[PDB]
Amino acid sequence: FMKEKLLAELEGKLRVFENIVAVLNKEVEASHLALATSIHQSQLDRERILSLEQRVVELQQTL
Amino acid sequence: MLSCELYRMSTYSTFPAGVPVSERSLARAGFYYTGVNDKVKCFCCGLMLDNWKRGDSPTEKHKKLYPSCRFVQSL
Amino acid sequence: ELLQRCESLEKKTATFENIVCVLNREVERVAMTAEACSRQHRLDQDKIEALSSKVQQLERSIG
Amino acid sequence: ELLQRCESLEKKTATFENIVCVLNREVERVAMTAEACSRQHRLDQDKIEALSSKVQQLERSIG
Ligand SMILES: [Zn+2]
Repeated sequence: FMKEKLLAELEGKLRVFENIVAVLNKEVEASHLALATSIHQSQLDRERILSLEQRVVELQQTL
Repeated sequence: MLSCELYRMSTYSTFPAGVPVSERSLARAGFYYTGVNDKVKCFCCGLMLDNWKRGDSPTEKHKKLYPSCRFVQSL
Repeated sequence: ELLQRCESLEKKTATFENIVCVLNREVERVAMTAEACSRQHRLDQDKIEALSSKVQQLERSIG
Repeated sequence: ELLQRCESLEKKTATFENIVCVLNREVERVAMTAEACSRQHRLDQDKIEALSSKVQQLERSIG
C-alpha cells in the first residue's frame, strides 16, 4: 500500500505550508500596523506644516 | 522542496505577539521555535535564547554566544 | 483508509487555499497603502523644502 | 473517481510549494517597503521639528 504513503507525505507537507503561511500572515499584519501608524502621525504632521506656513507667511509680511 | 530556513520558519505559527524581533530573522539566524514563550533553539549547536529586547540581532547573538556552530559558520 | 485520507486532505487542501486567498489580498492592500503613504510624503517633502527655503531667506534677512 | 482525485491532490500540493515560495518573497518585500515608509516618515518629522525650532527663533527675534 504505497498510495496511502503518498497521501501521508502530502498531509505533512501541507501542515508545513499552512504554518509558514500563518507566520507570513503575521508578518503582513505587523507591516500594516507599522504603516497605519506612520500614516496617522503624518496627518498631525501636515497640520504642523500648514501651521508653519501660516506662521511663516506672517513673518514675511511684517518685514 | 522548500528551504531549511522556511521549514524553520513554519515552527513559528504559535509565537507570541509583542516580541521585538521578527520570526523571519530568527529563522534566518538558524533558530526554530521551542514552543515555550519567546524561546528558540539552533537545530545545529543547540544554543537556546529567550527574552528578546527591542532591536536585537539574532544573527550576531548566535555568532557571539557559540562561534563554534557549524551553521553559524556558513551564515 | 485511503478513501477517508483523500476526503480529509481535500478539506485541509481547500482550507489552505482559503488562507492563501486572504493573505494575498492583504499583501495587495498593504502594497497599495504604502504606495499612497509614499505619494503623500512626496507632497509634503515639497512643502517642507518650500518652508526650509522661505526660512533661510528670512534668517539671512536679519542675521 | 478516487484515482483521479488523488492525482489532482499530488498535483495541487506540488504547486503549493511555489505558491508559498513566491508569497514568502512578496511578504518580505512588502514588509521591507512599509519599513522604508516608516523610516522616511521619521526623517520628515525630524525636518518638521527643525523647521519648527527655527520659526520659534525668528518669532522671538521679531514679534
Ligand atoms: Zn548554532
